[PDB]
Formats: sequence, C-alpha cells, structure tokens
Amino acid sequence: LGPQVAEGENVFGVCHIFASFNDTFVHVTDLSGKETICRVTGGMKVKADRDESSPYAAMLAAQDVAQRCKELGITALHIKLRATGGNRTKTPGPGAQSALRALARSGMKIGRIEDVTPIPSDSTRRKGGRRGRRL
Amino acid sequence: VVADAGAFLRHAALQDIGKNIYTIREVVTEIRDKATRRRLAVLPYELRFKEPLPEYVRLVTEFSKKTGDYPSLSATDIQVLALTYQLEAEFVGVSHLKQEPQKVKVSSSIQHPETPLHISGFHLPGGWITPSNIKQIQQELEVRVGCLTTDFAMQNVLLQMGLHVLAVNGMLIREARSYILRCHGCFKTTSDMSRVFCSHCGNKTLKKVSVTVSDDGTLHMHFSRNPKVLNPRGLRYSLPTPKGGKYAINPHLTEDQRFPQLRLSQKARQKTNVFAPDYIAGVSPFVENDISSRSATLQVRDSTLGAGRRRLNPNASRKKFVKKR
Amino acid sequence: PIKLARVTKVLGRTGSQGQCTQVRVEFMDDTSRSIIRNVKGPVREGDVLTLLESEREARRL
Amino acid sequence: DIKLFGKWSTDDVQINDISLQDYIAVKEKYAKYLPHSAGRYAAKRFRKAQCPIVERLTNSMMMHGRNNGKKLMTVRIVKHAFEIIHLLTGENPLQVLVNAIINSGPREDSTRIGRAGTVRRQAVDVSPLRRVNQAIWLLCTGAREAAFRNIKTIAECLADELINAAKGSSNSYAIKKKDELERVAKSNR
Amino acid sequence: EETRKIPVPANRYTPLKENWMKIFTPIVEHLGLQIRFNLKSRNVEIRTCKETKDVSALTKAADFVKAFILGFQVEDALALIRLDDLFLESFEITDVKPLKGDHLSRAIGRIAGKGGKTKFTIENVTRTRIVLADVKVHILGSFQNIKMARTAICNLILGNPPSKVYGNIRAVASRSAD
Ligand SMILES: [Zn+2]
Repeated sequence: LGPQVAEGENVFGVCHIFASFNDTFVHVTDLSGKETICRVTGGMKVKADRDESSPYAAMLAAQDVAQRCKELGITALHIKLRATGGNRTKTPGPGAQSALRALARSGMKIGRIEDVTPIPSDSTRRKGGRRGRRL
Repeated sequence: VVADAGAFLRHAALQDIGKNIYTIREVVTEIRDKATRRRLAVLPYELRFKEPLPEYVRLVTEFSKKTGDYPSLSATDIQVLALTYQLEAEFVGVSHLKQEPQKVKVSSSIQHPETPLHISGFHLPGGWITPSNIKQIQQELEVRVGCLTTDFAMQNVLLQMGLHVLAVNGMLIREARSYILRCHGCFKTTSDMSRVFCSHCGNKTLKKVSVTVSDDGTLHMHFSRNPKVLNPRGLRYSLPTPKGGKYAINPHLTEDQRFPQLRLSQKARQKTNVFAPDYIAGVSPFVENDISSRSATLQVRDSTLGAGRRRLNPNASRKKFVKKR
Repeated sequence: PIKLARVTKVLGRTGSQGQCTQVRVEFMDDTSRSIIRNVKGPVREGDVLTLLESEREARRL
Repeated sequence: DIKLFGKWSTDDVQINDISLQDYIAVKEKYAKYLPHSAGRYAAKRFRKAQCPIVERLTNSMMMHGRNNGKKLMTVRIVKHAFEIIHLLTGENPLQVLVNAIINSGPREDSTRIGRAGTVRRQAVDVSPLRRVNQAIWLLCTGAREAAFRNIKTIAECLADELINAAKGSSNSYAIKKKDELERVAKSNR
Repeated sequence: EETRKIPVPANRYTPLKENWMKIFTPIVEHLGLQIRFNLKSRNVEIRTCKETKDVSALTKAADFVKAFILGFQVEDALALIRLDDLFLESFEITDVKPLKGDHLSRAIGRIAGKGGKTKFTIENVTRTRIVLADVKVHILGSFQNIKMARTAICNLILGNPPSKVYGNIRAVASRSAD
C-alpha cells in the first residue's frame, strides 16, 4: 500500500509539530494539508499528565509517526514548527525540538523547516490580569 | 630549509621534505606549549643548530630598516633571516640576491579595509569548507633551501631581498597577501597587526592597509578610498580627571601608562572544554560561574569582553537604565 | 548474563560519606565500551571487576 | 618445594574467578611454610593483597575479643581445620578454600547515597579486594556463630562452614548472608 | 544531501567573524559537514556530504550555530554538539506580565542584578546558560533545569526580590535529587 513511485523520487509530507505548554501534537498531512495521515499526541504514549509535555513523549511520538510513514511509504517530510501563539508564547518549546530531532534520527529526510505560529498583528488581551502569569 | 617557530607551532613535520635543516636555540626553547616540547623529544633528530655571523646580521638589519620593517622585526627573527642568508651564500652563489629593494606603488580602491575578503568560510554571491579542505586552508598556497616562516614580515623581507621561501605546503610560495597597520599622522608602517598605538608618534591612529608582494620582489599596497575610514566623528569627548589607587581604570590614551593590577580569579576565567574524556562525568554541563571572589564584586572583565562597546562614540545616547561599566 | 570488566581510569570519590569511587570501566568482551560506574571499596588503576548487570549506567550528568 | 606446614601442595590450586585471581595470592611465590609471618601489610595502601590468603584467614578469625592476641593458637586451629577438610573431602584444602572465598564474596552492595533522611540506598559495584575481605570475614563470622555453645569444635566449625560455602549449598552463614545481600541489592536499584 | 540555512542579525556579525574558526572546526572535524557563510543572504549554511558519519548530526550543527547566534558562548553550544538532552526555551519578558516602558527596563535589571551577579547565581543553581536579548530571555540546559530557570526568571519579573528567588530556587534544587 502506498504511492506507485520509483525508488529514485521521494514523496513529500507536511509534519505539523505543535508543541503547546501541555503536550505535543504530530500531525502528518499531505502537501495540501487537508487530509491527515497521522497525529501522535504526548498523551497517547505516556500514562501521566505530568509527563505529557516531556521530550520523551515527543520522541516516542516522532518514532511512532515515522513508523506510520514507513508503513505507508512517506520518505521525506517538510516541517511546520508551531507554538501556541496568539496572545500566548510565540516560540516553539523543547518538545518540538525533541520531536524534530527524533524524527530526523529515524532515517527520515528533512525538507523545509518553517516557523508557522499564529503570530497576531495586534493581540487581544492577555490571559492573565495586570498582576501577571506563571507563578 | 631553515625552520622558523611558526612551523613548530603548527606541527609541520616537513623533516622528510628537506635535508638541510637548521634552527636556532631561541626559536625553539621559548615555546610554552606542552605538546611541542612533548613531540620534540619524540621527533627524529636530524635538525642541527647553527649560529649566524655578525657581518651578515648587520647587513640583514641594514636593508631591513630600508624596507621599513625593522621595528616589526625581533632578534631571533634576524637570527633566522641571516642564518638563511649565510646558508644560501655559502652553498649557492651570491649573485642571485639583490639589495636596496624596489619602491612602492600606490593603487587605492573603494573597498573598506573591513571587507571580509580572503576568509575561507565567507562567500559573496561556491566556497564551502569541506573536511577535504580543512587540511587545505592554511594561507595563499602556491628547490634546496627555503624557510618555514609564518609571519608576514619574514616573508616580506626574504622575498624583497630575493630568496625563494615556502610554507607548510611542500611547494614554494609565490605571492604574499596580508594587511599592515599604517599611521595616518606620521606615515610609518608596522607589520605587527596586534598593536593599536604606533611606535613613532604614539597616537591611537594606526589603520589597515592591504599589501601584496609578488615573487619578483615588487610590492604594491592598496589604501581605502572611503570617507568612513578617515572620519573624525567619535574622537573628541570630555575626559575625566585621572584617578589613582588600586581600583581606578584610566581611558587608556598611551601604550605604556601604568594600570593598577585588576586580574580575574582562576574560577572566573575557566572556559568549559567539551571534548575532554571525563567531561561526561560532570554533575553540571558547564563550568560554574564565580560570584564569591572580590573580583566578581568589582565587576572585573576580560580584555576581550566589551569590544563593540568601545567602538561606539562617547558623544551619543545609550539606553536609559544601562551603565557602561 | 554476567560480564567481565577492567579499570581504565579512577575518576574520583562520590557518595554521602565519600565511601564510593566513581571509575571508568573497559569491557573484556573485546568491545571499546568505556562506561562510568560507581564502586565500593579500594580500587586502583588496572583492576578487574564482575558486573551482575551491564545495562544499568551510573550517575552521569 | 614449599609446602603448607610441610604437607600441603600449592601448585595444584586453580582460580575459577578472573576478578579474584590477582588478589588471591597463594599460588607460586606467595606460598609460605607457616601462615604466621609478623610482617607488615597495613603500612601502605594495597599492601595486604600481597599477603598470603591463609595468613588473612588466620588474622581474621582471632578478631573476637578474648582471643585477640593468640596467633600460634590460630594457625593450630587452621591446621586442624585443614586436616579434617582433607579427610572429609579428599581434595586439597587450599582448592576448597579458594572455592569458598570465591563463592562467598558479594558482587553488589547497597549504599546510602543522598542525605541524612533519605534511606533509599543505591546498588553499586564491589571492589575485588573488598570482596576477598568480606568473604574471609563472613567465613570467620560463620565459624564463630557455629561454635558458640556446642560439642562441635571451632576448627571443625570452620571446616564445615568452608565446605558448605564452597559447594554453594544454603547451609553456610556466608552463603545465606551473601544471597540476602544480593537480593536486597537487586531490589534497591 | 540536505542542508539548513540560519540567519544572522547585524549585531551578531562581528562575534561570528571573530569566533569563526572555533565554530567551523568541530563542525567539519567531528561531525563531517560542509559549512559556509552566504554574505548576500547573510546566512550560515550547513550541508551534509558523502563522508558524513551519521544522520541527525546536521541538526546538532544547526542547534550549535543557532545557539551561538542567539548570544550563547561558543563553548556553551559545543555542549549542544556533545550532549543529547539539551534544549532552548526562549520567551519575551512582556509575555507573563504586561509591562510598558521604564518598568520593563527595571525587570531586565533584576534579571541581571548588580554586575550580572543575579543572572550568574541562577546559572549556578539551575546549571543552565541564559542569554538576555533586549526584550527576550533564552535558556539552554536540561528540560527540568530549563523549567526551573524559567520559574526563577518569571518570579523575578513579577516583582519578587532576588533573596526570595535564591531561596526558592535553592529549595527546588534541593528537592530535585541533584
Ligand atoms: Zn604615528
């Protein structure tokens, strides 16, 4: 099962790596992006909410999603790194970096790295008050 | 084949290339590197020590101060130059060498002296750094006697007077591309690129001028025809009164004013080396910072730290809540 | 499975009371696996050890 | 040839364990007529490994208080034990001694790592010299515990404990102590 | 063969030029990668070659050079080359607390403290490296160490004095089984 493409040419997928401040999401799609091939969250691998956003969970997610692409036949992936964005933090965290490193480790060719986070032009009001956020 | 200390610093094992290996005691005994003294007792002993003649060091100095390089030269450097002179005079005929060398020819350009040309990794518009090329990048690499000099002054004087010299590469070199510092008040040139005050009039006025010397013995130097280089923008500013004591730092107007001794502690100047075999056993990935010592409270910094801050003009506006040391 | 060992270099003294020695171990299975372990008692440079399990790695970083 | 008390050979012995081969020094040059030497072995570090292991066994079983100075008595006890080991087993007493010391020595020790208050121990490896020392100490302790209040004799007790430790059965004090120490070392992690 | 390009700002050109050989020597010797600096696009470009030893070394090189460009010292990103579990969390100072003007600047001050000492103090407790861009904070270290440093920094820029910050971060380091 998979595309009828010769061994020379490779097929491309887009791996939405979304590392929020609670877990990670691995949404492998077509180059169009409409239909999903796979998505491995942090919570599907570790049975603990404390370890949900751990780099170990992202590493396991990247390994499992790479196994899923090898079972179908995707050999090279473009990367769209993402953070929570918007009003919240814009920079992707350690989970995205760990997932990208683990996916590059498991024999997978890397195409274009793109930092696509929903950066607002002008934000709405912040989640916290005037006092602050994060302890 | 007269070996200078630059080949010994670079582990240039060209002992099999040549046969007339001649060295000085004071070009090998001053090296503080441990690996060089380690390999010195391991390397095959066919090098031998030879002393120059006072007449020949006198002649070498005589035309070296006509080349305009005599302040840049050192005593053991003159030993090496006149040793090569004596060897090539005693083996080869002396008619090959020419004295009172050629004049300079001036041809300026619009390029800045800080343009990053002839850097290996830098490429304008392909120039790549490959592990096949990491052994190749030494310098501008192009029969019996020669030199293993790495300093530009040695190459300059040896090529102006006319000896074929070589590099860590086995083949003889052809062209010498480098930079020099020229005073723009007294017009005296120094081959030492590290210094910042000129030897003649002592002002903080040395500026970079590029020099290319061909194999014939002809030298041409390029100035920069750019108004930014010779600009009196950040030069006149109000100076503080000179303070004394153990803690006073002075604005450094002369090359030899006595500064108070303000050194760093050993823990403050430890840099983490990562390829040590026992680095992985470290409880922390990094060398711990020093905050306990008195030097930490006095905000003593290294000479390297804060280099672009000095390049800002004092007559400007900084950030409101920042203080410049 | 029990594997033989070798002492390559003694590193230091670890533990609460300074009772353990952190040491580097070379394998006698003809492999170059130099693994840093913790031992109890007197060890010197050139000693030979008996490991009950090898998959465990001691306190690194 | 040098014979232990003039009767016991020292060339027939074979060391099963590679780890204890360099510290069990009884084989060729270290063979002595008497275990008693009165030579220094604790003057500097690692000097007691050079000492013959029969002298180590001698020095380790007079350790208890009321016999803390008697050493000719100790080598007499070792002699009686070696005679009755020969007449029981039939092998050389030094061979079965080496076997008992090898099979009695622990391989992993639990050790307090952390602070005062954290009782969670971590399992660490064991030095071969300390393994030899602990093996001899456990053999001597079993010799004491088997000979407290009985007709059963102390040299005979050391012989019985040595044979039980060498054949690996769960009857020697050293064997059961080593087994419980190994299982708690495995359980700690 | 694939490649990664990373940009450099105008203020980071000179530290790149000075420390160039210390950058490209471990890239080309231990990792076996081709490296150049495109001056027109101002990008450090690293590509794999035929004699690259293994995969994921290109990502190690990219992390090394990007950490150097963000402001970390060359040794602190050589640590990224050697070690495996090292990451980079960075965040804006105005993220946790809405600060405007001079107040914001004072927050930067109490991340540095006098002489930078407070910053260095965190680097002794959390065993991390921290770089302050003009409104941005970058942390390099292990995951729990990065989280510890981030809690310390966010405690600093919510108004808490450095003494409470040192006490809390040392207590957390004590309970961290270090
Ligand atoms: Zn001048």
